[PDB]
Amino acid sequence: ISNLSMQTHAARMRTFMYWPSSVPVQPEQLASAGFYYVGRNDDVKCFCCDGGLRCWESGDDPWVEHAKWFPRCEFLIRMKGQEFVDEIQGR
Amino acid sequence: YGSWEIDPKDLTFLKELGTGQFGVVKYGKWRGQYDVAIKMIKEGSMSEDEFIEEAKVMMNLSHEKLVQLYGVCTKQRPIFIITEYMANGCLLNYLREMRFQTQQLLEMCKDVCEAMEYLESKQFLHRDLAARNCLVNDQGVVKVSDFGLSRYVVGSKFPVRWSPPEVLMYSKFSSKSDIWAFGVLMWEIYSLGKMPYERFTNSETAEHIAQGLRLYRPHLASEKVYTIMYSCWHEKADERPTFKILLSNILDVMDEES
Ligand SMILES: [Zn+2]
Repeated sequence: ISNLSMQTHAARMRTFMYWPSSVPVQPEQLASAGFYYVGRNDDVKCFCCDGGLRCWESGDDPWVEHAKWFPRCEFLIRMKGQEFVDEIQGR
Repeated sequence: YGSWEIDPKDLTFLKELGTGQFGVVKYGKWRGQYDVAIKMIKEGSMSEDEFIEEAKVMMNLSHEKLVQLYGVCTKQRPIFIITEYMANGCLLNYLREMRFQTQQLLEMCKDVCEAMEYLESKQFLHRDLAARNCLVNDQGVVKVSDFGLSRYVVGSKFPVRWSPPEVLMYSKFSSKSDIWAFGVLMWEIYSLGKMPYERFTNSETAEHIAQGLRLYRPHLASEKVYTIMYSCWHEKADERPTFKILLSNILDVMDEES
């Protein structure tokens, strides 16, 4: 695990206090997919794989973007399973 | 000499530079005298067997406006691509930080064109030409980087904004897929680090470039400079220009301005 202080959903949810309202991806589904707000623009990191994501568009799924960019993540696999990841990566 | 291979014992890691497209990059000294950038190539994405053999072609390229590749450390996992160090970092953040004069903006396009004209002569493909891949040295000169690595291994990803309709649809790479990627790069340069098709999503962008939607003329781009970057975006790849044609269109505007 990279940021151990963000392993709990509620810890991650607090970082989304300064999240811009303009961003069209919800802090709830971002904190659910392992992401926490880093403090600048829309930059989010996975507490587990340390993978960073940004430039969130409308109609994005944080879990799908998690598997699209960091599929070998030991948290994405424990939460959504390899059968979700393989359908996304193998598209 | 050295068989394009560097002894990793002669590499001193000084500072972290950040995560690139194809791996994390560090800064240091090769033989304690030479300033280098060591790219640790990401595990799982690369075959390593496919790269180890074909890398010899890529190393033999030598050009002023191409990031000097010093050598590779293939003897381990991850492989390390040791190259020269580019003080001003990448073009994308560099424009975003800055304000230049427009003759400085055109000059940047001219450095990238001169390097693409060279790769075009050697039948090599960049495949991933964008401001995030071009690097800027301590003298403000742009040099092309991250070439070919794309050819050694989702629903709708971000490089859709840099790709022509034949790449979005059939995934057909050629010197015309790189001519188009250069016109988009000219647009990023004149728009000062702006995102191409910023109002559209990754998926909306695909069914818009396909329909015939193009990038609007940047505020800093003159109506004749916009003609050069618009040449690059022909619906039919065959009626697109060459890096030598483009270089001559660019050098015409440098005299018709100064
Ligand atoms: Zn993760």
